[PDB]
Amino acid sequence: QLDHYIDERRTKDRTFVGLHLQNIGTSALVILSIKPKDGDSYEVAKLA
Amino acid sequence: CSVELFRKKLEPFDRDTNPIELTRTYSTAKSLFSYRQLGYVYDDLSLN
Amino acid sequence: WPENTFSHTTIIHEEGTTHEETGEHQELHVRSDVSSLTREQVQSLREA
Repeated sequence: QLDHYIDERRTKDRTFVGLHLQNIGTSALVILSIKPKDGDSYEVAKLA
Repeated sequence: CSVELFRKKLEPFDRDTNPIELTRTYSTAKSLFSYRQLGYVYDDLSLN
Repeated sequence: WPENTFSHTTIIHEEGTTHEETGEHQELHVRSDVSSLTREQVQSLREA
């Protein structure tokens, strides 16, 4: 039923941020937030 | 047609007094044209 | 480091596609250890 679970997950409209990755030569971590004009920056997700 | 009526938000489902959270999520009018996210599917699409 | 190295421009919006949740045959029930299962199936079992 994992397939049914993912089907019911994908039934909903979705949005994504895309990233293109370039080597840096170290151990980097990114902190990503959304900035609205009429609000304060709010953290989104975690990545490195 | 009636685009102003559509941009109008539905009531009283908008207010937080509604225990059901799905109505608060979908208080709009445009999204309702698709029932993918509503979660209920009719078994048969025939007519007698 | 300069955050401009990576590209954070494009946004991808994908409409909720179809879903086929009808039909379940040969339900390979898998009886597991009691202590292995987690809270949500615990609660479903309790309600049942």
